Amino acid sequence: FDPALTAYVQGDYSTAAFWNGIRCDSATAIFTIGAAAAAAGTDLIAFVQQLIPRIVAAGGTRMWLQLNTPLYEVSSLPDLIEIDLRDHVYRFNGGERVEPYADPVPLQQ
Amino acid sequence: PTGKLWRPVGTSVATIDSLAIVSDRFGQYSFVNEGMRETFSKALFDINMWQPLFQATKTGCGPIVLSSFTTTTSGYVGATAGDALDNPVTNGVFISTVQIMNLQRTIAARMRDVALWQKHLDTAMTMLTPDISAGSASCNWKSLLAFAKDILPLDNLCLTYPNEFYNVAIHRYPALKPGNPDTKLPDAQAHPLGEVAGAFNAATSEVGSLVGSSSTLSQAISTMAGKDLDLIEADTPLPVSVFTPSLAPRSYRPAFIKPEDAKWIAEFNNSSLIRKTLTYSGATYTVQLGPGPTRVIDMNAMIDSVLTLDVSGTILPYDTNPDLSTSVPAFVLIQTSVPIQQVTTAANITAITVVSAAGASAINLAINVRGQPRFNMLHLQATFERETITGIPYIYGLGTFLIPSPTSSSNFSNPTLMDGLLTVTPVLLRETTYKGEVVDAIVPATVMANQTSEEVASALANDAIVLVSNHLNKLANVVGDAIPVASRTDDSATSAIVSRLAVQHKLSQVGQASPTPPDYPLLWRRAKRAASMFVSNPSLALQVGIPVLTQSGMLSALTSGVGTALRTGSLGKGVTDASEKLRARQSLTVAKQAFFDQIGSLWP
Amino acid sequence: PTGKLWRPVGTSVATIDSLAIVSDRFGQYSFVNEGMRETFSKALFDINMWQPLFQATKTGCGPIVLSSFTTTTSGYVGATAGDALDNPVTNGVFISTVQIMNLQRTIAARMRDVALWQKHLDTAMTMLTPDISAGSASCNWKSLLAFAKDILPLDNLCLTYPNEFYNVAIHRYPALKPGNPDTKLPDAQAHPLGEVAGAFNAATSEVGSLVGSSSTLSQAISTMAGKDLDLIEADTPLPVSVFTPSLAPRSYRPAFIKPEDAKWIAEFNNSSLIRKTLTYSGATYTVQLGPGPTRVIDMNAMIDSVLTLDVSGTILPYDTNPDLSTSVPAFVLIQTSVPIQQVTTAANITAITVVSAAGASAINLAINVRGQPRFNMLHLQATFERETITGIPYIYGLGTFLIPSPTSSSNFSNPTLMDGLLTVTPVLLRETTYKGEVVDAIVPATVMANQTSEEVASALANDAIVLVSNHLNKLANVVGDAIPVASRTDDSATSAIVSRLAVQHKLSQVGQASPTPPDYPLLWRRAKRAASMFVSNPSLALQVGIPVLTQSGMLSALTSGVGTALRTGSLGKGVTDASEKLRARQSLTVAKQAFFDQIGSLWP
Amino acid sequence: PTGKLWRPVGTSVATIDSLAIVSDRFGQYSFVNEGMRETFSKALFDINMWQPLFQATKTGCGPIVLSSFTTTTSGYVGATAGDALDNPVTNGVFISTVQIMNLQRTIAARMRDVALWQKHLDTAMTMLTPDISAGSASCNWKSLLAFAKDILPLDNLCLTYPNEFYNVAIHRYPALKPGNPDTKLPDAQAHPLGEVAGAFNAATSEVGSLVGSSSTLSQAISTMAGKDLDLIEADTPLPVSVFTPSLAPRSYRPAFIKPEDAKWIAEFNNSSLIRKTLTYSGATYTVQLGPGPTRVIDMNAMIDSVLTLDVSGTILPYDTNPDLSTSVPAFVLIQTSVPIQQVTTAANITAITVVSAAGASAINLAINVRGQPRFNMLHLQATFERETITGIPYIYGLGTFLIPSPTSSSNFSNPTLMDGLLTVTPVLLRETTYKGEVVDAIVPATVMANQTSEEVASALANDAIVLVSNHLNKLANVVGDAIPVASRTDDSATSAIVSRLAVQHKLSQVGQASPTPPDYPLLWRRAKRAASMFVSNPSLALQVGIPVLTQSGMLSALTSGVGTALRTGSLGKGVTDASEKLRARQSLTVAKQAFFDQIGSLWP
Amino acid sequence: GNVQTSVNTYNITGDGNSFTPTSDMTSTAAPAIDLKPGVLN
Amino acid sequence: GNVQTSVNTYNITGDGNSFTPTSDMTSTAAPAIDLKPGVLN
Ligand SMILES: *C(=O)CCCCCCCCCCCCC
Ligand SMILES: *C(=O)CCCCCCCCCCCCC
Repeated sequence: FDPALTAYVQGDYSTAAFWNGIRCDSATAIFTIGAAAAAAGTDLIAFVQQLIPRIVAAGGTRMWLQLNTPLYEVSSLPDLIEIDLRDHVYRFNGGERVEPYADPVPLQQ
Repeated sequence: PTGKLWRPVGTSVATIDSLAIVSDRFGQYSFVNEGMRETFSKALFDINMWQPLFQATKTGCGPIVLSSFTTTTSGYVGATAGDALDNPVTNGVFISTVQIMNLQRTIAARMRDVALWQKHLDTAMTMLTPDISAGSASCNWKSLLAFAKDILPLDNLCLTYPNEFYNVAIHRYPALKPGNPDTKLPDAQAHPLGEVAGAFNAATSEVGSLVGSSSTLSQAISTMAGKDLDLIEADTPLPVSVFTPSLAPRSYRPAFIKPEDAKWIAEFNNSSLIRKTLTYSGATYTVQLGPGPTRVIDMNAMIDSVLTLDVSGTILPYDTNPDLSTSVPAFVLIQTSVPIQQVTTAANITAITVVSAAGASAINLAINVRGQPRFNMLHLQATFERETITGIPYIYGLGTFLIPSPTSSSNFSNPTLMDGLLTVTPVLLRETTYKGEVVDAIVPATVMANQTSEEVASALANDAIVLVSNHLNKLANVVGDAIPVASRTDDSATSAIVSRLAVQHKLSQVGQASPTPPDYPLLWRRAKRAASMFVSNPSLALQVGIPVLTQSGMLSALTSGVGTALRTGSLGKGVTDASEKLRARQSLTVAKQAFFDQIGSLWP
Repeated sequence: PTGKLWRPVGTSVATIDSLAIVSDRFGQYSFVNEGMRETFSKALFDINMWQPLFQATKTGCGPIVLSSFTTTTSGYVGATAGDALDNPVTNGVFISTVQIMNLQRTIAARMRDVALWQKHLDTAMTMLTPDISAGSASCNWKSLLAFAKDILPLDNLCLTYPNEFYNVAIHRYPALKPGNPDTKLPDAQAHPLGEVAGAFNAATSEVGSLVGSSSTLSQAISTMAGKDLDLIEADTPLPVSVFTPSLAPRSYRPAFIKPEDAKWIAEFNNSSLIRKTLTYSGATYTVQLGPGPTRVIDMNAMIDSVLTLDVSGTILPYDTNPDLSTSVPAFVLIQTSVPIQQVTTAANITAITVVSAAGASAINLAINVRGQPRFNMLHLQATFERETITGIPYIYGLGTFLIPSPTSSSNFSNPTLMDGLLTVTPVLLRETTYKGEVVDAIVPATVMANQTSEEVASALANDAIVLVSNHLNKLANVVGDAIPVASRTDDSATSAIVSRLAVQHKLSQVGQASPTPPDYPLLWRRAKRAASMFVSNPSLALQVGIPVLTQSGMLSALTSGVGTALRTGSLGKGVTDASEKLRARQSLTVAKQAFFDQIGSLWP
Repeated sequence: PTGKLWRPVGTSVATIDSLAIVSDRFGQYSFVNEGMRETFSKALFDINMWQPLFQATKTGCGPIVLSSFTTTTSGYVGATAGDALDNPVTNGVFISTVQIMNLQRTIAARMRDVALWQKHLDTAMTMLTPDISAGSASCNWKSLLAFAKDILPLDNLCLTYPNEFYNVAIHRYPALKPGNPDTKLPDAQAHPLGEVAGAFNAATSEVGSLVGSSSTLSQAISTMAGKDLDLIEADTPLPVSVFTPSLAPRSYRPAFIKPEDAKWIAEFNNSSLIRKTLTYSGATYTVQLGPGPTRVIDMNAMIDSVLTLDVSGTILPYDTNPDLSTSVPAFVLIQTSVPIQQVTTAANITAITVVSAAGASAINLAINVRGQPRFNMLHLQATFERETITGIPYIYGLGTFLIPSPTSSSNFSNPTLMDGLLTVTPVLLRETTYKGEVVDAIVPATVMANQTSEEVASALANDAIVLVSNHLNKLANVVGDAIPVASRTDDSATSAIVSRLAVQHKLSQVGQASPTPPDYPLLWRRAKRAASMFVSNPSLALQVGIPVLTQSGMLSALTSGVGTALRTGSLGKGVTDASEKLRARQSLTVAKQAFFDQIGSLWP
Repeated sequence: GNVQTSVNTYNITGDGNSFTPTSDMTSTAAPAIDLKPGVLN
Repeated sequence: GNVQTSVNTYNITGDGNSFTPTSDMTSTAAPAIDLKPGVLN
């Protein structure tokens, strides 16, 4: 791929280091943002709390993040996603992967 | 073959004597070997390019074919009958002397012609940076033109011939792609006459730039072999010449330099004062050698130089001790009987010569700068000469005061004007100085870790130390330049050293419990800062007490590494950090594209 | 083709695997491509020239034909079986290893032989400047000879073989034209073996000198691609390595540098004094932090260097406050609890380490230089290391005094020895420093017009500023050198800038009455001094408040102009002022003709 | 031939118009002249070498034959229809544009690939200096290997492919000789792909190193023609441009420089004080022009620069005369009616402009450094401009104090802050300055032996003197470098001068008893130190009163000698002291053999 | 920019021209021609 | 140093190899390839 048009950076964005010298006017964290909160074993709200500000500094005008919050209802799917309420977390295929979530209102504000 | 062509003057049989430079009415035909045609073709090629501007302006005279200055003679072509006999060339292409004259004055006359136009084309071309180094970036032609229609000052030549310069231009800037006549659209590819050269200069994103990284290497290789960086810590007599010491006149501030910190400067450390006298220009003055030790430039161990002691801006307290005023400051030699540092009183000082006094007492040389009267910048100055001090075991140069009448006021003054910035300039390179002696050869390795912190900064202009510093300094710029001694890349330099530390720390572990298996991650890192500390401040490697750097191995080691390291760089050495370097170039082209965007709007 | 020659070891069919380096009893035949014969011929050619001196002195052994070291083998010649398969060469000319040895040691042995004679021929040749650069000028031969018959010292070799050296000479100096045997008159033309080369070096009056102007360009082109002048104001992280910082140890004078003028140096601005204590070598001393603010080197933001604070020639008033004498001056670190600039009294200062004291009190380090006792030049010196200060939020390096007993006398003294010339030397290039922080990459564009007048001169040896200054400095010598930024020629440099000023001043006029149509004669001239002010003092482009130069466009602009500008100079760039330059050369030849006229009379 | 290939678009008959660049779907075929194939072959050759590492790591794609990017077209090949008509080439080898693209990006992509590995091979290779320069020296292979098995850090690539790197290596280091398979013993000779190049770099004992001595010459030749060292003492107007003055901002210390020692600085030598007033920012201050002469920078004869007077570390006695404190120090222009040096009292001073004051009085700018309060390093600074002083016959720049209330205390103070280190930086190169006037051309010969000791060190940044010093300085490094002006070899340089002294001393003997036949042994030696004193301190040749060096002949003479001297060095110039140089290299190889001996034992 | 017509194969104000730098072809004529003594012969 | 066998004509740990510098052949490859405008063409 033409270097000018496509660039590739290794290492996670969850770690503060990675953000040195990476400026893009728009970021998209779809399919990852949920796994990072789980990988970094951190709270979902607290996670994006440190990511959003990095994208601002990274020089970003737009953002798209596939966050997993029950905005419509706290109701879950029997086989697709279980919503453990004791601890804000999901269970895509109950176990196959577990990723913390936020609430529509708290995460919104 | 090469050289002038010869032919059998004795006919037929061509032996090593029946030859003779085939000269004649045109001069002597000298052979034009394959490569030498590359030049004259490359030179003429760069002129033919300007064809459209030669016709436009009725100068020139048609395209210059190199085949108009040569011929097709045949004979034996060498440098001398003997060796020319082994180069029988048939119908070779030779250029006669009188021709070697025109191809010369033509390329010269035409070169002026174009050099001029070529200058106008430029103030207009570069006047819109037609060169980016990452990705592309256009700028709608209409605007561009209608824009330069402005900027370009009324005396260019790109306004008198637009598409007479444009046609010359298209062949030099693969940025301007002319619109094809029968499809009225660009071409994607740009075909400038410098097709290849221009392709091989683009900053290729894989590795910086071949033309760059290539030279930065051959450049370093030049130095490495040239100055003689190799052999930098050689342990054996070396003629000062081997150090090409030039443009080397260092300046100080004595009367401060401790005697042990630099052999070429002894001091009169005596109890009381040593007032002496001397009839200078009739008037009798008294040299003082006041209260303090009064450090004086020793004369032996002083390579016949040009000592020029400047005394300016320095205090001149004629305000208090009136004794000081009236005394003409002057650099004076002092021959003592008993060796200095053993010279107690006046009767000890053989004689005193005023090698250079300052006309007018100390009250005209002054200048008030807020109470504390300073010294109007003036330079006293001897011209010491090795032998003018022959035999004379003890003699010292002293830039003192010459008081016309010593008094009680000047009983704690001590008129040494040495606090001034003295500037010795070795006037006879062949002879160097070391540890106080004058020599003709140094022993490099000896001067390493043998000076002290300041037994270096106090070195005497063109003395071993200053020479074994001017040398490391070259080798320091070869590594600093070519080798990457400034990144975590454990380069060839910091690598040559690591192997020494190992082999060293490894045998120091031999015999006894060997409880410590060599480290390596710690050794690599220790030698990295060692090679790094060197590139940093080349000097250090002379000071006693510097970690790693001052062990006999290193340096002798380093250089010979850095040596082979340059002789293999490849071409794509620029691959180092060629990532951020690339990303920075795209950064610029994005900002330059931003410029073209305005040129594109403002001037629609 | 190139490389060693290979041949089908498996016979007949060559499959790219069958081929093997055809080695043998002579070593391996390596192919001698066309150009590589140019060198060995050009080398041997320069030796054959000395034929008349080899016979005269019975050394040598006949003319060296390059056709004596080669052969006429044939096979496939490449660098590896795979690629050698695509270079079937028949009866090519290869030189076997053992031969590549002689052609080497022969050219070496002979090279010595001639290098010697060639040196004698010279002290005699140049001993009458056989080279003028405008018009001609003779010197009746009789005189000339009868003259050198004198001057030449009795140990030359031009007196033992006159016309054995003369014959060698005639081929190197187209000045000496031998008188033809059968017409007993000169030749007008001069035929020296270097026929062409010597023709193309003459200072052609149309344009300075092709050999000069050509190189001064390729030279600049080297740098432009090399160091990485391109990308000089790139706006994005760049490894310090990309700046090849070497031989970089800058020195100062703190205790003067304002804290805000350079982050790496904070001060104890507190009301009263802060006398602390510390047992150093048994004896208890008191660090003072006297009356004034006492600016101290901060430790954080201090790239593990080699701090060497020199204290010499600086005042040492032990005369008044006797308190000062007896105290050994010493560089000492000071860890404070509360951040400095908030550290009020002694209980605040955690601890104080004497990182390097000076043996012997302040009354042996002195030296009277007219009342005001100075400091005998001595260098205290720590070796600060990034991590030896890990965690420790506050710590400062201070070159103070360590008084053995504080008194009323030292109540307004303030013993900071920082007034001395401190010299920090970054000992670990990889890490730079900016605005007070230690980093591994700079952002060039950030450091432009971001420092103040003195936020530059106060930079810390190998810090962004000092790096973004060492860089501009190269680019400053490429323009200064190649481009004509020093004449009314509105060059490519001052031209790149003019286009920015226009595009800039043009949009600032857009929207609103546009009552001012851009100037241009005024813009050209404003940008001319802008590009000129840059070449002049490269640094300025870092200081906030510099006209033009400090706008983001320029520089990023300039360089990329100067860039393409060098890649087109032509060859006859020397046409610039090649008029007065010419007229000056004729001026010299007229004066040199005047010399030959005396050689011609005195020695008739 | 050269350039793109053309073909008769009109068919058959090819005239100077029936041609046309044969472009097409591939771009334009540009001819690949003999030498240009040497490069692309030499580039590909260096890549093929790494064949064994490309397969090992599945990258690459087979060996790159240059015959895959070219073609065998035929037509006329020139730079323009006109001249291309004289180069009918049949079945020449051209490379199409789109191909000139791959051979480019391939050599670039592959270049990265190898540049990386090639870096690992190195940290391991140079990590045991495989290069000596005198005699041989082995190191039993087992040990060597078993040793690097250690040192080499776990992230190299020489541990993952030992004999996949080894095979690449064997071709770059003629040190590693692989053991032949069918006799299981070395080879004596070493056959690395760089067979010839590596043979011609060895430090040949006859003469240092051909690759070195060769370049150190061509290097000097470049400069000699480039800067324009030739014509160094030309007696006739020369545009400042001809001196390529760049990066040239010199700093001083006025209020010390005598007015006659440097025209650009006059002084108010008047009896009493000249207290004037001026409303600056409302508040009324009094400029002093105190007790002493107060030397001020004159404005005329001041090339529109960037004057930046720094006032730091310099005394500030607000302690005594309280009058001084409260006054904001500030650089101020002073227009006087009657010419200075004739300006007696206040009514004489036309006006006074505060071109740049320092906010905050003299009691915040201070900082106590042992009693004597100094000046916190700060830079006041004007931007003088040629014409802002049009008409105005008398005007002077003065960095004074601006006292808010003159008193009896400041009656002997004289607040000139000029004792500070002022740094003028010419901001407009085109215009120089000489003897007090601003010009556009110098007359070199005029500036020789025309300045005094300090009429040189007091020169004004970018003034004839400083230009006729920057010039000699280049010529000083060409001799210092190439020519051996630092040994008893009566070199070409000291030889050109000797011939002048003779011709000179010889006619001064003509007429009168001629009782003294010229010396010569004494003349050779006198001119040797003359040429030597020059290389030493190039400057001197400007100062009135320097033996030999300052007579009109020399220099004009010297250079033109040194000139031809470089254009003949031969190649084996290194034969100079190539004896001790050799003996020193053997000295190193003996010590390095000593190293291999331990590598050989410790790691058995 | 006034129309010319044949003097040179391209008009400047000609139809569909196009200023457009490409990091790929860095514009360059022939400045570094080697002429030094040893290298020119 | 583990035995390979054919990938490359020489084994590293192979029989009778020999590190042994000779002042005669200064190791390396090809760094100074000329590419500057005038000189490359
Ligand atoms: C007619 O001449 C109008 C002006 C348009 C071109 C004049 C010169 C400016 C553009 C240069 C084109 C050739 C290379 C810069
Ligand atoms: C097996 O790989 C054991 C290690 C022996 C060689 C590893 C690399 C060190 C020697 C390098 C040989 C090739 C050129 C240095």
